[PDB]
Amino acid sequence: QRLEELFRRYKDEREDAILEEGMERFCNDLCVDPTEFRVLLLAWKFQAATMCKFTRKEFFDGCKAISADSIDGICARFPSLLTEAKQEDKFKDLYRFTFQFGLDSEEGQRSLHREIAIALWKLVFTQNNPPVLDQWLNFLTENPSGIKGISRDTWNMFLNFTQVIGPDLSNYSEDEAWPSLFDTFVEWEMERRKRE
Amino acid sequence: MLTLASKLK
Repeated sequence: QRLEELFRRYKDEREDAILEEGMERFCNDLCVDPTEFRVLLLAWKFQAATMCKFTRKEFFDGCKAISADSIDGICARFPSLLTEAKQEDKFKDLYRFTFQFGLDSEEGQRSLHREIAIALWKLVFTQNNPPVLDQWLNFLTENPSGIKGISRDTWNMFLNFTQVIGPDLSNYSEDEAWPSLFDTFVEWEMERRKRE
Repeated sequence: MLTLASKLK
């Protein structure tokens, strides 16, 4: 019953779901910035994949999954959610979810907007910044080669990339079947080391 | 919720 009352207070007047107005109040009550890492973890746990929305089922299944029926109960889980997201297999799952989440399927697109990709990459790696992440994100904001978005395979293979190479770049082969964007980046990153 | 701010405007 507490869960029903909790849902009802953020729920949309018309739809059977939490939309943006509720989502914002919901994060406010959690005392959490709406764009911060714990909120990504929550969306992950609730299996949302549509930004700024929790359907009735996602909210109920997600609250049940973390054993909370209250604002205070959810907050109490945060530290263990943070811990969970650090385990190797959970992280891979959170990482795959993060692409789908950032993806506007309402249109819908098949690629992430460059800037969402940049924000989500920063967010998802919160607890574990790989050596190559700072420059990779500098490279993308500059966007030397004018890409429109980030596809599912580029997102997918980026994780392995971060594990294979750097800080040295000694394990990078231009000959390897990496998405070509990775090569564009390695060049760009060689140039900036020069100009440095 | 990266798109929340835009969606609220």
